Amino acid sequence: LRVQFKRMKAAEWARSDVILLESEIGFETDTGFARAGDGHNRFSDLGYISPLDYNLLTNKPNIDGLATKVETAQKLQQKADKETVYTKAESKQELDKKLNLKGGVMTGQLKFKPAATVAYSSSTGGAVNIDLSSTRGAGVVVYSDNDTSDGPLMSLRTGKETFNQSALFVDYKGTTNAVNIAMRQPTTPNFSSALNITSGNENGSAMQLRGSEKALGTLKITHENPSIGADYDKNAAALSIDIVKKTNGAGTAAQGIYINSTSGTTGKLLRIRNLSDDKFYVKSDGGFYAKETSQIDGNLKLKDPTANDHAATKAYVDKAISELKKLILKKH
Amino acid sequence: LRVQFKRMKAAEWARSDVILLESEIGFETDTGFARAGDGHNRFSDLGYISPLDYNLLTNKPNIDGLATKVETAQKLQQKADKETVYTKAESKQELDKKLNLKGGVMTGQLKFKPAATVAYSSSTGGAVNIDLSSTRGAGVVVYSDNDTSDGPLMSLRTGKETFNQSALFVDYKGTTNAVNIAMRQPTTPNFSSALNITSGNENGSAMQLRGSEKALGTLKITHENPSIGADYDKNAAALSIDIVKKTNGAGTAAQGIYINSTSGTTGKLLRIRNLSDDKFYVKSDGGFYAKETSQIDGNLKLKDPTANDHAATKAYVDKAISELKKLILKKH
Amino acid sequence: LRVQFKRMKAAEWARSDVILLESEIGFETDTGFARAGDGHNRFSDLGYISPLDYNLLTNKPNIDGLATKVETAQKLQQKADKETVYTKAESKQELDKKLNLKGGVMTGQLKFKPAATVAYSSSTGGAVNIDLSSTRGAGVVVYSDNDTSDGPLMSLRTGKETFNQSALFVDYKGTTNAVNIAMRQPTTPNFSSALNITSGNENGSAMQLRGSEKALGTLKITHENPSIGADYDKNAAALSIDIVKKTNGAGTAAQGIYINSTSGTTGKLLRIRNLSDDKFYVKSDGGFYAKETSQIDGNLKLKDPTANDHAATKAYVDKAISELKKLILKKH
Repeated sequence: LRVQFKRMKAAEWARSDVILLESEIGFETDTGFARAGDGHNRFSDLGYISPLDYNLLTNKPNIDGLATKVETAQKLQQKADKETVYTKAESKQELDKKLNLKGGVMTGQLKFKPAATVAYSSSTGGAVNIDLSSTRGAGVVVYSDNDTSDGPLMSLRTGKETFNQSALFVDYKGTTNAVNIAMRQPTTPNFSSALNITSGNENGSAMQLRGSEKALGTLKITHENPSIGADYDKNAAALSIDIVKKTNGAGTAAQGIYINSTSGTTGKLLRIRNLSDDKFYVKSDGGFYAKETSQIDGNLKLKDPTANDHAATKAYVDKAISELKKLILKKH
Repeated sequence: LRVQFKRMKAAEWARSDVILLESEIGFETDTGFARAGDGHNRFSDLGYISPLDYNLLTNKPNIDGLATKVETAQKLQQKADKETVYTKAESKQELDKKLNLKGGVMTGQLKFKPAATVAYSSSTGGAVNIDLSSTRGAGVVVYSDNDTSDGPLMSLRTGKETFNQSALFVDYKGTTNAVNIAMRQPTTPNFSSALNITSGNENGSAMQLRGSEKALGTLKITHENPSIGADYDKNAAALSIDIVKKTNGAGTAAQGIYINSTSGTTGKLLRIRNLSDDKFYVKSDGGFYAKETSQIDGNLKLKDPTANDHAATKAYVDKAISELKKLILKKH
Repeated sequence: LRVQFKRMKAAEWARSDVILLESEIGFETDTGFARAGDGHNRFSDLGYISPLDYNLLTNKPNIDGLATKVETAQKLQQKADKETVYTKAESKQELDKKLNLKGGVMTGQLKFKPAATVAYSSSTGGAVNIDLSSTRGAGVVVYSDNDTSDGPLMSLRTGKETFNQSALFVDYKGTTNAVNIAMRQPTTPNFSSALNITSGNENGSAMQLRGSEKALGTLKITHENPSIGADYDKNAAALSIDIVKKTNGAGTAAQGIYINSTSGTTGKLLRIRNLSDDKFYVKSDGGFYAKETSQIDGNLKLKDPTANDHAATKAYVDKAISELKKLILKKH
């Protein structure tokens, strides 16, 4: 027996009315595939003589080891897109433009414009607040070795005439000078001062000074010859006063020096010395002393003399000449 | 020949003791599948007449093109979770609250509390250090056009009586004024000064001033009539001094003006002029000059005269009256 | 019929020259697989009697639901690597070292070194610019309750003799003092001042002061006894002047006090009072007044008397003695 089977092209089977017997093999000549009958279905409705089931295969791949599009997408969704995020380097880039609290160098203007909680009072107020209580450095060090400039090192301005606080307040406790101004010896000379003050306020002194020294001056001024030449500073003075009219004014009645004791002093009110030797003075009682010959381009009104060293008045000379003239008239 | 094969349900085969001959086909009526004998194994242990091997299939999918769960997880693990990272926008958000070194506007308090390396000495110390050596702007510009306030523009306080540095130090080289205070003409008048100083320190002058002017005053004061009215400032003065007791004190012996030359001057110690014409002065020798008639509500003690323009003493008048009285007594 | 088929090992078939008839089954004894002839091809070139096509399988897996290596890689490439990005925490870390514009505490030096656009002029210049126009706090509050230190609270230095701006400029409008210095009562005494100024500038006054007070002093000084003891301050003075030579200098000709009216004043040029009672004064015309007995350790040159209270000259006494001597010589 060399057995052959009912056979024809797949597509020919497809429209054959032939019913294969149960288990009778039919062969598709162009595919080489077989099918067996079930006694009823036409060929195209039988299945193949052998399994076509993925789950009956051998050497299946590891399908469950594989990532699903869904699962992957869920996981990718938790990750940050490059686009929406700064790189470490772009981060340093930006942070390096920012001032460390630990310190740094400004190259531009630091403006302050306080919104103001209360902005406090005392040693916890101020837009800039510096406490050096645990340290040995300066607070604010401003300097310039530039040749010329358009602005000062520090400027304090108040705009409104009602302004009811100081521009600069110094409350000092310590052992050296509260405020110290050195204007050291020019090479190229200035026609100006270490401290210069102008006030146009007619109801207050330009400068007020109170002290309570045991044995010193409230203000001590010293002039020092700038030269070794004995008489070079001959037009200088420790204190110079001028008394002037207003521009286009009619003149002035202001006094030069006014000295008073509102509570009364027993001290010399004006005392003038050279080489620490009294030369002239006004005693607390307004009497005066002078050490050398003096001159008045005028007369002197004074009281009649009683002591021998008293200056004689004209009245006194005249009466003594007149007494002598009478007494001597003993032509009788 | 229409061939049929030993056949029965799969499950019936499953417990059949029938051994198919080698290559003899047996058919599973309910699955339509065939198996061939090997001459020994029962049906359930033969395999199907045709291959069930994934690797013999055609039109396999691209299994190796597919991502494995493991591989994907490795790669996802290198990526940043959204949660642990700032967005660009949240990054700008935070950086915009930080001060650019290039400049910016503070709206709150900048406190300093130095930890202090040494905090230096000179022009590289200070919590705030400003160098304007290459520029034409001011250093610290503080101003206020507010109507009233609770605090000054600048405040310097030192708390401890041992404190051995200044509150403000000015070391000036230049061609204009080191320190300049303008208190310009009030519309609403203040009863106060451009500069006001009080000291309760009994062992030091409230203010000390040294200069070495060739032809100027160490301190120059000018009073200017505030009015065009010739005599409006009649109670004003360039310099006003008061000398007072302590509250509930017994009084005072302080002098008004004290002038000395510790090294001896040949200059006039006090010189008083009007319209630049000497009117009164005390010479270096304590002698005085006065230009007009003067008055003493008292006597004057002086030396006997020798020149004709010398004031006569009482001694001198008396002796001349007495000499005349003797001489004339030639009643003999 | 129990049918058996031409059969032999796969590998034996592989090199058999046997041509199976069309649809004649041949069996591979070691694999259990069948093939059917096509009437021409050798065994090894027939295919199996049943389909080996992935696309004809049942229970296929969801291959298209699976992620491809390519697709996954594309998506991973848009995500940020952990390595190239800061964590939220590392971000806070860095930002917390930066100064909030809203405020913060510096612990190190803030240097300024302006690059300078123009650095302005007026109330919009300065490396540090503070405007308190809408607020009630101080601007710059510098203080120290430390015991001793190496640096002052504030320091202003200018290096170049050409420097053509001030160290400190105060432009004040308001109702209290522009600048106020309090050096309150020491427990441990300093040998120093509230304000101390030295200038070595021979061409400008160390301090200049101008005011225009209606009824006050341009400078008002008050000395206050520091003790209740009437005469404790007996060596004190409101104003103390010294006039000194240069070290190794030949001496000095500087004046003590110089008073002038460049425009001419009708006021008393020097006026000295005690308990507000005139005691001594120099009138605008250089004449003087004194209230008590005075002394000159010398002579007084003055004009011949004309009134009775005028001091007599020697000339005048002498002429009256001489007139009496003549007149009385009527021995004829």
